[PDB]
Amino acid sequence: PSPLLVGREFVRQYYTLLNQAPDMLHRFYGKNSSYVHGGLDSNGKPADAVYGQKEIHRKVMSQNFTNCHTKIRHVDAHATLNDGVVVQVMGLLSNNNQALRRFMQTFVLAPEGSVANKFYVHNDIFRYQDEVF
Amino acid sequence: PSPLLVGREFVRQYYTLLNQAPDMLHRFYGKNSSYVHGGLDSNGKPADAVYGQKEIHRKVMSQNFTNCHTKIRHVDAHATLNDGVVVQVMGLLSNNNQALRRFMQTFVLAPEGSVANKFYVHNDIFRYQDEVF
Amino acid sequence: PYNFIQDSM
Repeated sequence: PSPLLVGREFVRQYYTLLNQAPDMLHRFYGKNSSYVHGGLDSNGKPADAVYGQKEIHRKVMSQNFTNCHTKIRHVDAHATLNDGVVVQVMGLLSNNNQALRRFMQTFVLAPEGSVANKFYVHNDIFRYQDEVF
Repeated sequence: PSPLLVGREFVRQYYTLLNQAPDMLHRFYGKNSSYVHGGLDSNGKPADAVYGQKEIHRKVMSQNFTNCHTKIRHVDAHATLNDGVVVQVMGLLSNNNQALRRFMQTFVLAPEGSVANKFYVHNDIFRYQDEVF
Repeated sequence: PYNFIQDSM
């Protein structure tokens, strides 16, 4: 119920599920959710963002997370508008057993509205440091 | 309006102001506003956020921002809960002609309610990479 | 347009 507890709990679930069953990450998202990792839509075209569960799942599959390892170095999680929780993660992530790379990831979690203390991911924005500097 | 343009224009304004008048940075915030600009404890763990315009001001002045020069290398911005805008930012900061340092930042801009196109910073999360990684 | 500034306190 506390925003930091909500945030830490979600970050633990998220990066672990990205390891064990990336095909289940879609459960975090809803019709209004934006997912922003910035390459191409599953069907081939560029996209600022991917919207809703159906296309977010497709995009997650197309990233082809396999033996994905994460190490989290810090989490910031604060109460934001409309009982949402804004969450900034800083960590290292490797995919396909390649070298680790530093990343930031911003989340906005929102009350899901039908089960108490249940949140969905309204926003998910990911960014490797290396592609920027 | 357009979340992209709102966030792009706010970032320009924030870093202009951080340079020209850091004693007025606190005007972007309200009673519920969360702020951190890096730093760490006596235990070496990252510093806690403070809340509200008054404490945000006491904290901005302890940073002693002078000639604060910033290079912004990434800005993204997206519609979030209640026609709010979440902004992710990476770039480089030198205060007082000291080290050029990398940072990862998230903002949440929330509509103030009174007029079209009037927002306040509900959350400001800044961390330097050298303190966290 | 775009106002981001608030009254003092």
